[PDB]
Formats: sequence, C-alpha cells, structure tokens
Amino acid sequence: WLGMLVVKKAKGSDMIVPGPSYKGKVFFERPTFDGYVGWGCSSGKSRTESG
Amino acid sequence: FVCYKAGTGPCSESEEKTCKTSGSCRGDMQFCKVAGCEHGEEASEAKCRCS
Repeated sequence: WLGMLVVKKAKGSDMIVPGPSYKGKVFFERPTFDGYVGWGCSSGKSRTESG
Repeated sequence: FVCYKAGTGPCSESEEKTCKTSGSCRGDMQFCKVAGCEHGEEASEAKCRCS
C-alpha cells in the first residue's frame, strides 16, 4: 500500500500451505517465492476447514 | 480411493470413471498430487467428492 513492492493476484497454480484452520475466515495472504499473493472470498462466503 | 457426493451419497460409474481417468476432477491434496486436478471453481450443480 506504501508503494514499496507490487502484490500479485490470486493465481490458481499456487499451493495453499495446510495446517491452519481456514474455517470462518474471510481473507488471508501468503508470501510466495516469486512475490506476494492473497486469497479472499466474495460477499457472504468464507473458507472451509481446508481453504 | 472412494468417492461420494455430499448430501446424496455414492455417485454412479460415469462421473467416478471420468474423475479417475481424465484428470480434471476435484479432490484432496493426495488425489491432486497423484493424478492432478482442476480447481477452477466453475459453474457446477454438484461434484462427487473423492477422498
């Protein structure tokens, strides 16, 4: 947001690291190896236990 | 590998055979790792969950 780096969109080729419980969550980011990507949902939806 | 549809139960032979042979199915990390899977979350009415 400060203009330092550039965030990348949600690419389907990225793997989600298991272990955290994504149930009840709405948005979460994961720093990948080639940049920074995020994962979110639409209105009225949330991730499951797997995410 | 056992497949079953959420709410309905075990699916018929056609969809499970396509899930096993084609590779465009939807499953857990083990299935996506040993046979590949497509997670494009496209418009669909139901999908036989395999685990």
